[PDB]
Amino acid sequence: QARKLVEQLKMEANIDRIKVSKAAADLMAYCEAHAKEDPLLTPVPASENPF
Amino acid sequence: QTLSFTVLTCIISLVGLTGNAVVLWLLGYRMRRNAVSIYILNLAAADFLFLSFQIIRLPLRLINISHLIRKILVSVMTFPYFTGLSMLSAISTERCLSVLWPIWYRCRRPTHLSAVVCVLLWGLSLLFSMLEWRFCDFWCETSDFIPVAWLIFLCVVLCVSSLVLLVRILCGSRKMPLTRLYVTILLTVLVFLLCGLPFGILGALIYRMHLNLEVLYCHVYLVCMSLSSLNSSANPIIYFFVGSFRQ
Amino acid sequence: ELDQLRQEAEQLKNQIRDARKACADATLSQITNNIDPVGRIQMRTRRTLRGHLAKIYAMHWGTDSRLLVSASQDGKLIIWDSYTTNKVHAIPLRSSWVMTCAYAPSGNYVACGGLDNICSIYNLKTREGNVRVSRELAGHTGYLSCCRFLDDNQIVTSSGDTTCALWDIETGQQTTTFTGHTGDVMSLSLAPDTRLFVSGACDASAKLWDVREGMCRQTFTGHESDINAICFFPNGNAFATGSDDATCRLFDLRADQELMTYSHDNIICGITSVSFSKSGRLLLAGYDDFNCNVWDALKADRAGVLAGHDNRVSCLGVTDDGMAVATGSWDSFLKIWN
Amino acid sequence: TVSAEDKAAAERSKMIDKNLREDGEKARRTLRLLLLGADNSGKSTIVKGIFETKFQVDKVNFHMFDVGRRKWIQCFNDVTAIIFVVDSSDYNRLQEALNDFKSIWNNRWLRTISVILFLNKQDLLAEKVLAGKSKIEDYFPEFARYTTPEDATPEPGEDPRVTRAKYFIRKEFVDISTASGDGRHICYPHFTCAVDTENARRIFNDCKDIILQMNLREYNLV
Amino acid sequence: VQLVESGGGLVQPGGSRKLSCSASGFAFSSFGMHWVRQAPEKGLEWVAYISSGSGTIYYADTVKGRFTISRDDPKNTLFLQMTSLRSEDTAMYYCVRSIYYYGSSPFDFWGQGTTLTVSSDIVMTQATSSVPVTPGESVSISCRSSKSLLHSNGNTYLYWFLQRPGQSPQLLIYRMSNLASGVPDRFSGSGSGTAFTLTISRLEAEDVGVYYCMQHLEYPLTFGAGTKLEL
Ligand SMILES: C[C@]12C[C@@H]3C[C@](C)(C1)C[C@@](C(=O)N[C@H](Cc1ccccc1)C(=O)O)(C3)C2
Repeated sequence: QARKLVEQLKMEANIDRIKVSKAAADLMAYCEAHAKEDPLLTPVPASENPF
Repeated sequence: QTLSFTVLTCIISLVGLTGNAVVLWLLGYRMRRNAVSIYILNLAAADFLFLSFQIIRLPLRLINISHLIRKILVSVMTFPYFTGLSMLSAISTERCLSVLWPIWYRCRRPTHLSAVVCVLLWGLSLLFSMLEWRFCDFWCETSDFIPVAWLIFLCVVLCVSSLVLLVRILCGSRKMPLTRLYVTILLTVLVFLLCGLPFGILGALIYRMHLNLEVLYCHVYLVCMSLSSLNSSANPIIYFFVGSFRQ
Repeated sequence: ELDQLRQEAEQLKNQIRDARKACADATLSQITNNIDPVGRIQMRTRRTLRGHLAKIYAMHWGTDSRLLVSASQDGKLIIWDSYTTNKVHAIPLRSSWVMTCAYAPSGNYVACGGLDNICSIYNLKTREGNVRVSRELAGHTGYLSCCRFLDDNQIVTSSGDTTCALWDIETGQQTTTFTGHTGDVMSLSLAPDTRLFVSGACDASAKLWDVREGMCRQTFTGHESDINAICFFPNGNAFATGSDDATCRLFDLRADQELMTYSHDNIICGITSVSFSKSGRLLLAGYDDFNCNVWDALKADRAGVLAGHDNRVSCLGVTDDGMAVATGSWDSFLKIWN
Repeated sequence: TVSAEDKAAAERSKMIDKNLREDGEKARRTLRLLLLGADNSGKSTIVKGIFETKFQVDKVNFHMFDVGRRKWIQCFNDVTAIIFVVDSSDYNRLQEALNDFKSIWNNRWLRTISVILFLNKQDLLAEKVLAGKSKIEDYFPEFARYTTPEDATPEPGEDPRVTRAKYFIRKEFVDISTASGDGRHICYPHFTCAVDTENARRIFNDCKDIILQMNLREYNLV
Repeated sequence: VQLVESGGGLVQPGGSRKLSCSASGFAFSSFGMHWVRQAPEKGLEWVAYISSGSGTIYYADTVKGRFTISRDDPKNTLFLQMTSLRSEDTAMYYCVRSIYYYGSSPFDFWGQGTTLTVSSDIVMTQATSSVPVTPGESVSISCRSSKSLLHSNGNTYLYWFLQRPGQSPQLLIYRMSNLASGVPDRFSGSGSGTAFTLTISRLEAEDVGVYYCMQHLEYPLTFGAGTKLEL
């Protein structure tokens, strides 16, 4: 009785999906909006470095 | 004709400074330390100092030297000769105990025993170096024979310790790596006895052999300085460089 | 009949592949082509943390970005002060075969587990000035691989049972059980809003779970060997995976897609760890060839190497304020880079 | 400078470091072992999540672990030796035992770990050979051409038909050992009878040879 | 947790005495210890300090060369040995515990006292000496230092204490902002370098007593004078 396997397939296939082009743009806008807030990308001066 | 001998020391002593510089640095900070790497470190320090005097001999031969002070140079240059000639007797003894009693050497051994023995060897080194070249200005004529008893006791220790280790790898079971054992043990005992002792026996027996007292300086002394330099330059290759290239 | 059920799987498995190619019009590499490259990332070691006497398996950062915890095979947990390299506590363990760590968001508890199949919780802030065991959680039939605090009273665990679980610490019981994997589960990571989590197993699969309901929503399959590490993007809409096939891959939740691949022709060893930066532009990975690599997440080109260890890197982590990164290794040392 | 409280925290740290050193010294004189064997093998009666066992011989401590595999075997990357136990009485499951020995011997994380191999239950093997109902040649066809080599150490009171049976099985395990090992770790075989009392002494002797190879490899004699 | 002091009584000038403090309920070996005394009508004063592991000892100037501090970890006891007693040493002596690491809170628990009757420094002052207050109101107290208490690491090392009538003092605030365990939320302290304040909101009974400020940059440790709050 593999009726559990098929019941999971139906509950996962029938969902709402969007385009790949819209997914890449959303990640490209997140990194551009937060670029000036992580030290590892843009190094900070030695006066504001705890290490 | 002494110019060629001066050149012969310059070429040979140049490698030793280069070879012993890496060991003083690579073992110093880059890598970890085992119970034997410590003795190899202290042996490389005693090879930097001994060969440092060797080169400045060429530059100080240009102008002059006061013979009330030239003796002061030799009696200090014999300080590092003894201490580098006594760490080879400590490396061979420690390898013998590793094979004889293996479980003890890894589980039940004091950690700082290596450092404790090193300083005790430094302290006795200058004590026996102060009685060699007639530095008896402070029972002279009879205590000059005691530094010879130091070199004979060290020659006995190195030959006995190396011979015993070879007995129990011969009387073992399926030692396929036996090719690399005979080469290392034999090569360690001939270099010590043919390239490292002659200098330190001439130092303690030169005023008994006073046949000429002027002739022997150009040949006997210069060969002994050249040979004693060949032992201090071949050491890091024998003891350290073969291991790095092994794997 | 048994045969009829099997046929429906083929009908429903092929229908999903159709729904994935329809949504695939352009690629992430094509869209991101007109962006300036990051540059050349050069980081240097600032601290070295020594005192462990055996291999280091896990570490985790405190939420104040100053304190951290580490586990090693000598049966010790250690809490460190990163600014001064001082040791705050040293917790002795009953079983020396540990594999994971976790630090609570408030800072009152730490957790560990391993090959004894039990998750222990330790109280750090009590009278009489001692760290003592407060709870032992039993119920798994295999070893514990990961654990992450959800709250001061909830914790999520993953095991070699092919199962994940959710516990109430005060009672000591399992509240929910997550089933569906066919291999040992090796890693889990929590979403920023703390309502979903993802996991990766030896069956070369990744799954997205719902904490409240207890069901599986999506399944992702593109690798060719075991998955060892996993991590969410800061947004909460993507995550990354690392496998024994020497690759990293990026998945998108709202498209059910693999977006980009991070590989090079002279890397043949597996991945042990992955972690993102604060803005999500750099991706950091630890390898078996004794060092770490720094990837451009949007362009898939390397940008730097952190090379200072003489055994394999086993753990990694970035601070909550984005100021530093830490690494652990089988050589029994911890290093902070900046 | 450093404040008064920041100076008291530094004194606290040194006392933690001090205690971490005694525990490291005590742990250096205990030898760790791992026990493997599927079933029908009598692992639990060799020395008289995880179960542990301790024993001492000649003032040396031992600590043995059995776990009851391709994922957690990484943890045991630094043990002194692996003990592998086989039942050599029933012929229907040797080929499964030989496949298991091959995966352990050829593992990536176990390329420096030696194996002490125990062939158990040699009292039952003798009965099956003497009775003659079951034939070894049925399962392993190449048994017909085998014959005892010229180095027959075999004990005083054995039938030559029992020595042939037991020297064939041991060659089937040493052939894998010498196939692809590169000489960096070896295998030690033994024959046991589930009533023998001299097995802790045999582990002690083999561990003394394993340490000797590490010693004369660390100090470059090889 | 408990701390019980023994010894103390009537001593002639020039004599000697020994004091004992016995602990029970906590890990005594992980803590540091202090002795603090109080003159019959005057305020608080610090005497001596012993470290965890017995590697650091400090003394005040008025007793140095006369008193000796020692501890016995297996028996969970603390000692103080006297010599050359004068009439300025008639006071009540307290036994205090303290632990130092990141995020800690020293000076938590004070024991009771024993009475003994014998027949440059940072000065800081609390200008006010008495305040009449009524329940349900809001009150403020002020302490002012001589030199700045703010360190280059961002810490301000100021403490606040409360001593109820007939009891021993207890901790309220550590490092100028942190609220100790068991203290209600109505207490709150603020301030800057050299100027500090404490605030009580919705004042109730069982909050009447004397309030003290202390510094912890340097040794010796110095106290204020006190501030009565009466009904
Ligand atoms: C005791 C001594 C007496 C005399 C006869 C001999 C045979 C024994 C050689 C000796 C000698 O000349 N020694 C110096 C030493 C030196 C000079 C410069 C830099 C390093 C060392 C040298 O070798 O030129 C002269 C020493």
